[PDB]
Amino acid sequence: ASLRRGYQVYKEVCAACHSLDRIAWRNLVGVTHTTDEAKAFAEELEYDDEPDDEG
Amino acid sequence: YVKKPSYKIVPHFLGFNIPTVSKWIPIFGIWGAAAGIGALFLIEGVPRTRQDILSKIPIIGEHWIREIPASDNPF
Repeated sequence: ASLRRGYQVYKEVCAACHSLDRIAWRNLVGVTHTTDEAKAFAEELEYDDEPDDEG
Repeated sequence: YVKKPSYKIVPHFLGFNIPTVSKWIPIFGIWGAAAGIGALFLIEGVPRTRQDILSKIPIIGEHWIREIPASDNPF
């Protein structure tokens, strides 16, 4: 429960200046969040895809 | 009066004969059990072993029927 609250502090305060590059969304699942909560966090962001058909 | 000793040669091969080997048959059996139990124990972690063998054993078999809740599974 403290881990979950600490995630929220990271997300709302520290993440403005600090990365957490070694953690994937799947890492939170079954630790701090459910599969669905973590998918929701991931789906709100945009990541680089593979180039389209015109490259 | 006895003219000759009374005996036969039993069939043998590489110094084994049937009377001797027959005494060891049960021992091979137990060693086979030991090897079976040992082998099965070694692969008890393998999911297929659980699915196909261990979970089917009556009463005991529920030890190996364990589901991760969908909420806790990233994959």
